[PDB]
Amino acid sequence: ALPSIQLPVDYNNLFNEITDFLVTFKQDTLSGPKYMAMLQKVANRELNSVIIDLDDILQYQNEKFLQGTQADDLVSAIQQNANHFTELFCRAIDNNMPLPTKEIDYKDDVLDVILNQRRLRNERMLSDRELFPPNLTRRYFLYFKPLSQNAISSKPLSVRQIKGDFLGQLITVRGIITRVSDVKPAVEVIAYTCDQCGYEVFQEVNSRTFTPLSECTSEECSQNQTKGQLFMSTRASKFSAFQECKIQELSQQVPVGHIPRSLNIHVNGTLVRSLSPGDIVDVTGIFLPAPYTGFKALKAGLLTETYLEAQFVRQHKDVEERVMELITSGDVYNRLAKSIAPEIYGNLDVKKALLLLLVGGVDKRKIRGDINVCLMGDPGVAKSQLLKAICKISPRGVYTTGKLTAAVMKDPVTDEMILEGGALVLADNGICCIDEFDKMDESDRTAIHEVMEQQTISISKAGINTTLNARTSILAAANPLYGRYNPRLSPLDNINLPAALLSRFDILFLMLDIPSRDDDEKLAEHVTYVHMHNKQPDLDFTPVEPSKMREYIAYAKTKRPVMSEAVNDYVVQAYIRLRQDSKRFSFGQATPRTLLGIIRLSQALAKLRLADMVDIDDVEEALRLVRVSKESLYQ
Amino acid sequence: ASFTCDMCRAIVDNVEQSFKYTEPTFCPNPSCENRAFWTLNVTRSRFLDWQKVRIQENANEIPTGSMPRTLDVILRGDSVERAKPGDRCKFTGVEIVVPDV
Amino acid sequence: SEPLRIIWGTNVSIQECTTNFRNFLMSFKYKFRKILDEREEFINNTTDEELYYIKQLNEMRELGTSNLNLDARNLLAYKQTEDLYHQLLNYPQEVISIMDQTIKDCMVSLIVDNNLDYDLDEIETKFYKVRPYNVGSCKGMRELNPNDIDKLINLKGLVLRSTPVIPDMKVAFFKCNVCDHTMAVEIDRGVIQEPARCERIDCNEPNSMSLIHNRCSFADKQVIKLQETPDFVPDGQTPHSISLCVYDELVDSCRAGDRIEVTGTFRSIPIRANSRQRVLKSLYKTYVDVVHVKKVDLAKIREVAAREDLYSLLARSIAPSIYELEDVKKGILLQLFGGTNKTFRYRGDINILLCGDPSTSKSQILQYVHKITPRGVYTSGKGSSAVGLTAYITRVLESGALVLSDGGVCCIDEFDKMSDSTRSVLHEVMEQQTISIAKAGIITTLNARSSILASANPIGSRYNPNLPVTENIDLPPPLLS
DNA sequence: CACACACTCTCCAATTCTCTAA
DNA sequence: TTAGAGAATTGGAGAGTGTGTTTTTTTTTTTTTTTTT
Ligand SMILES: [Zn+2]
Ligand SMILES: [Zn+2]
Ligand SMILES: [Zn+2]
Repeated sequence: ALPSIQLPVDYNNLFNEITDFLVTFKQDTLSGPKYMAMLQKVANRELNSVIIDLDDILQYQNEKFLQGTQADDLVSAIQQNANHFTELFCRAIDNNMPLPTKEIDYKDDVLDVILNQRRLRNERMLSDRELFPPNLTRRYFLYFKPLSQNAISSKPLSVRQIKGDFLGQLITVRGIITRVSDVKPAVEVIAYTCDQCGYEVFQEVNSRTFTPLSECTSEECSQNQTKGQLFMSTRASKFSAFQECKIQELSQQVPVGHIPRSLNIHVNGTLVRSLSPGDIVDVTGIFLPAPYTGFKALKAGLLTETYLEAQFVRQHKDVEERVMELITSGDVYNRLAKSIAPEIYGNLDVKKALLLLLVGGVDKRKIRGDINVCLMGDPGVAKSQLLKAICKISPRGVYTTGKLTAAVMKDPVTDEMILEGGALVLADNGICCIDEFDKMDESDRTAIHEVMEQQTISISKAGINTTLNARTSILAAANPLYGRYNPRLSPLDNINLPAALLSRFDILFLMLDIPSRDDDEKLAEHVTYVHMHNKQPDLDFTPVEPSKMREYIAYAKTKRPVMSEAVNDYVVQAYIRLRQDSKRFSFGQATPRTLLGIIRLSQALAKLRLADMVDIDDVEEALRLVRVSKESLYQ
Repeated sequence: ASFTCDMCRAIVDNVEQSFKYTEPTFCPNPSCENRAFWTLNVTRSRFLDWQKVRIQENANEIPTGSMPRTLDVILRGDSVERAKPGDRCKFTGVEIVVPDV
Repeated sequence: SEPLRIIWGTNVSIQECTTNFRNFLMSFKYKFRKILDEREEFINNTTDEELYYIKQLNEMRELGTSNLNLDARNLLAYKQTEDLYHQLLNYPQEVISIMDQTIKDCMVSLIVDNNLDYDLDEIETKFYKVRPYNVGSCKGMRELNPNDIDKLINLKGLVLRSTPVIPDMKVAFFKCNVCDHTMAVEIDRGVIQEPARCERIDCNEPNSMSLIHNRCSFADKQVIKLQETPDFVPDGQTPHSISLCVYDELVDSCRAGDRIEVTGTFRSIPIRANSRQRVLKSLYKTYVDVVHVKKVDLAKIREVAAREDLYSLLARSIAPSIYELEDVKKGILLQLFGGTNKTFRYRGDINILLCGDPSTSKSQILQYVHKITPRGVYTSGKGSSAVGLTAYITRVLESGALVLSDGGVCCIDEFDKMSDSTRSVLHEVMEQQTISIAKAGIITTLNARSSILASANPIGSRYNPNLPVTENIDLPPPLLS
């Protein structure tokens, strides 16, 4: 029924060690007491959570052992049963917290009034010719931060390594955050007002559910045998921010033939919204059973479900000068292009085109400034790795296979609807990298058109009559039917994209896996090195770092260059000849889309050289990307 | 409704029915302590005819082509089957609140 | 001496709150707002000297309308009332209830003290309301947290949907089973304060008093589900959404898919673990209780209608970027106005097809027409199934691009590559302005009534001029005709 | 199982009824 | 006639008994019909 046992712990000792630690401890070895100074920030309301570094308590115990006084192994208590010590540290803090030194503007808070009226009522009663639960007045959240390696809270666990033997302990868990709740208020202390006796009473909640009070029990209500009625008041309740998250083990950790298991993480208080889905993270936390309550507790039996209370969070992963440190090296255009995907060797004009997606043309009023590029031709050319490199390099980039539109989605996961924003809405004011572009449904394919023509997508279901703004540059790639491209034939013959779509790109670029003894040796020597030496081979130039490349581009974009008179004079002198030669064999004719294209391309080159406007030494290169693309369609 | 008391075999009659089914709270015989255990007399009790018809806002009236809003209409007596699905009708009567019984 | 009235938990006096707000609700010249923000060069005698809320209230009385909008910044503009703005943000439910009644007191004072000749009961019977707005900085729905419970907040979002209207009881109505006596019983925090006994002392029977649902009195509640606006989202994940309860006169303010700005008190409520017990879940359902919602001459005709150049002017100004194509502009213009209609056949709808190489601005014309036209829709030939362009029946009308645009231009592109099952939708629409369906007990006809603007490419390569238009689109003559 | 709600049973004392003397 | 002591009936405390509660519901395969393939 209820026997009792001699455990080698005494919480009266350890409460004395904890209060003795808090008042005494200073990290003066960094050359007043650390936690006293911290508590002053709490008392002045400049701070809302107290982080206790377990690595400090070692230095406390080390100093006390060096003084020859045997501190009572406190870290080995609070790793081994962390939950109870959240109560002891809050008691030790409250007993020691200093009076405020800055003005609070006290009477803006409700509890300062309620508890004062409760104080005065007790004096005016008790003249006669705890006071309330302390959790109600704790304006701060306590968290432990675990040991760094210098011990079980140090070693990060995969989710399957967390056996039932770990329950109650402080642990560290490694994984991806797979999903996250919206933040909701949990109650901690519920305040009620009695209608008749005019007296406040508090219920404290420590479970997934609770039962409300309804009938008054204040001294002056029960003494007057008045059946007072209690009503809940949210204004005087204490809530905490609660957010539930799910963590999954990493693909490296799963043993051969198993499935990636998961834990529920509960994050409470100031630590909330520190987790985002797809983070790889180490969460340290207190591992616990969530006990079923009410009828389910009987039938569920001894089989407790479980969760982790978050305590601290470790993510796994000068600007204004660094752009000059690029510029003052010179030849920025060719070096930035050669620095797109440096692992792919050759194909320079493609890299020199793709760079102009990142930078883009200019919008006007509306008229599109965004640039559309379609890569084309043989498989094994690594177009997917190049699209992937642009997805990592580009600001606001999104990779998405055909293997896409926004739509109403009814009961995803929780039993509620959402208007889901497709990849073309994820790519707002950025690059949409659509790989396997021809493996697409007509309902998505014809929704590419409205992103071109209207800079938007439209919805027409469940009464949702909405348009979503969706300005984005499209990078596309496609692969040929019959396994290899036929040089006897057009792109229109090898690929199912119609000219009414295919001719909407500012650049279409045919790139091919052409066999040739030297070119095949140059490729095969690179591949056979990467099987001997696990890092990339010697580039024989130094590339721009992607972070410094992004930092350049964000600054280069906003300069929005304007026309100079010789540009508009010159561009017609090319365009007319391009029309005249298109008069004279596929579909590659000089549409006005190609005039607009040369404009947007020349704008993207003008941005890269950082000026208010630029001379036609620029424009002549934009014409070369187009001219080389057409010669690449023929060969 | 009309009921007979199983405890004393008395009869209660003209028992008006709200949205819920409703037996008498007290036996009419002053010898009887009963407040429950009633049986319906199906000969003496009287039944209306009734029909629910579900109607919606007209497909030409919906102001922007949004979702059609619906209403549950109750028909009684002679008014039952006087309409058919896909038809357009004008009904007149009271708006009512129906409890979740 | 006086038993002071205090907002619970606050040390705020309701008399001082009232007697300040009255002396703002008159004597506030709009001048003071143009001192608050400055722009003080701009001050104009006619608006700015007028007593702004006096003019607002005299309008309310004469229109017979019960709701006063209030830009909360006015409370900061007026010296006496700066602390009331802070009370309105911090204690909304009480401060709004003081403002609601002060309006009603003012409406009466404005006729009885002013001794003006008007109907008093016409004002005494009204439930007046303030609707405060412009309350503070807007915030992200994702940035809400329990510090904000029972405060005014300002949100922007997209309406996903509305429930049909919900009756919320405001007065219960009770009848004595023994004696036929009856009572109006006040609802309080959602609990019916039921009587123990008949109120007639000549009856006084316990438990015999009973509720009559259709003699109770009700308010209108509606739930709107509101999604987070895409500008605010962190780009790593989906938008959030929040339910909001809209009440009384604000019910059906919004259509589905409206962008709106709302001012409301942020609320939390416990919810039952099981519907037969009072056991409650330890984390509360949250919503906003809204108090305001905001969305997102003939002589000028004569300037145009007298003109010599008129037909060419209108043609050169419906689509001013588009180079030449003058006869295309000239005909599309006639499609915007349309012909004439009659009832007792033919109708004033007009239908236009564009045909030619994909390499030209004709699709941009189809865009300008969608920009200019009243009503109307833009789509394309491959762009949906047939029933997605016409109509369908579901778990109830599905409606497509060929419907809900009476007299409005139905723009369609890619019309040559529309599937033939989907081409075969149009004959009943284009020849009889109408659609017929029968399924699942529904027998029905729908009026389609759209002027179609179609656009088409040549199949494959450049349109050859020798060969005929019927061939070169690959499209059936009885639909082309 | 066990813990709240629904509902009946029983006892006890609190109030009002009725009679008597101050 | 007031007022105070003794007798009867009603209210409700509270003890006792009895009942219901977890809860889900897409997913994945197999089939048979329309039509759009
Ligand atoms: Zn009380
Ligand atoms: Zn009976
Ligand atoms: Zn009565």
